[PDB]
Amino acid sequence: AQSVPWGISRVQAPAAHNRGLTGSGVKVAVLDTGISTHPDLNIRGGASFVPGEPSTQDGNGHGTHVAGTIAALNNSIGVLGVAPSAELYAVKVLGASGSGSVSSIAQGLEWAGNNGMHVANLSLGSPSPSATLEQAVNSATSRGVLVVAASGNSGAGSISYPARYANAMAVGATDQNNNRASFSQYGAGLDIVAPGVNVQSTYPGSTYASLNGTSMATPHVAGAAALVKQKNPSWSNVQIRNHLKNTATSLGSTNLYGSGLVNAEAATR
Ligand SMILES: [Ca+2]
Ligand code: NA
Repeated sequence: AQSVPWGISRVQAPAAHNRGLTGSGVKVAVLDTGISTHPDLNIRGGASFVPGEPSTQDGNGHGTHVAGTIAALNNSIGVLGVAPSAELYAVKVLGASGSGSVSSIAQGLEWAGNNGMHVANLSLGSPSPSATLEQAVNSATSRGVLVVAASGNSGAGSISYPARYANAMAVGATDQNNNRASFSQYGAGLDIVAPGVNVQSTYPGSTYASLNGTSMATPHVAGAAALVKQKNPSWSNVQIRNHLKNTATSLGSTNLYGSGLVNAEAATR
């Protein structure tokens, strides 16, 4: 039996699927700890930029979980992604510890741009500015990638990097009451929010796990971007980003929420 995680329903992804919008033909790079093969995922390709970690398999779990929020297959098992037909690419930029380097993240962004990705999901952050990260985000954006990044889990009123940079779409986390999760970073640069508390998704070992974080919110938005791109194949990164914001459900102050809760149904009307 397939379960629909609450956040997938909350972003109204099933309604989009009922329109026939699934993310088919849309290339989504997951810049993370890898993606492990799983009965509820299809992985089309990828690359590793972690020294000494040559494979794209996930030695952590984080990247596999993020990937399932984007694209868990629509079937009789497991969970269900926002964009269950998206073409997933495992871009390993974080090691098994859950951390990476600017170098590695930047290389993954460069790979996404050079491989024609439509969306790059960055469920990751660094506390300090990094001109190398800024330039890699700008380069990927120039090449046509929509970069979507987590705001961070410190609870502070400023957001992590690279989310803080203008060309990364910054995603914070909400809870089941549609309030900002306590940990969700906010402030200048926040674009949008999505479910990030008690998010069930795929995990290595052909299993499932529930996690909290802005890392879990981010892939809901990446998946919604894929639905919009399937409907509107001519649209740029910027057009997609703006449409997601314009069709979000306002939750209050933009300082706390950006444009509010992403809404895949509204975004694909
Ligand atoms: Ca499934
Ligand atoms: Na940003």
